[PDB]
Amino acid sequence: MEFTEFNLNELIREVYVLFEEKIRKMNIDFCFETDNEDLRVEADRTRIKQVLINLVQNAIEATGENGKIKITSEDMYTKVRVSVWNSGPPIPEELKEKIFSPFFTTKGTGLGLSICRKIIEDEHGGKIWTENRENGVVFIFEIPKTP
Repeated sequence: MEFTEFNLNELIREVYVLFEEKIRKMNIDFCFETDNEDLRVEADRTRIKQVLINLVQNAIEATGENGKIKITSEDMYTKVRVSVWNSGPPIPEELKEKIFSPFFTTKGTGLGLSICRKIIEDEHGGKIWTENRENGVVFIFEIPKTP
């Protein structure tokens, strides 16, 4: 694929801008925090953008009107971490892994998470997971700072 080194936080801002009207519309309380303004990562920018768009879209759909979304990005030395949290329904415990299967659907293509897992784990050698937190759900991914 096509790896470059870029400021991950500029990418997150780009994705926020794409969804700003929708977030505003829905009176969603959106927060983005980082612990390093220039959060440099070597990655396929287009592919990481796709992951972010998917996670943000899912967060907006799940949280609903007057909902809450928080994105955090963190520089951890040999890796960077992005967490996307929304208030909303929890992932059932029995579905914690299954929601990442390409065969997971809802009523109908799935939540995009199988391709997010492919991008994060297969394409970038990272990790992606979910936890139920604070009356909602976080999706977390980590990618190594360099392949």
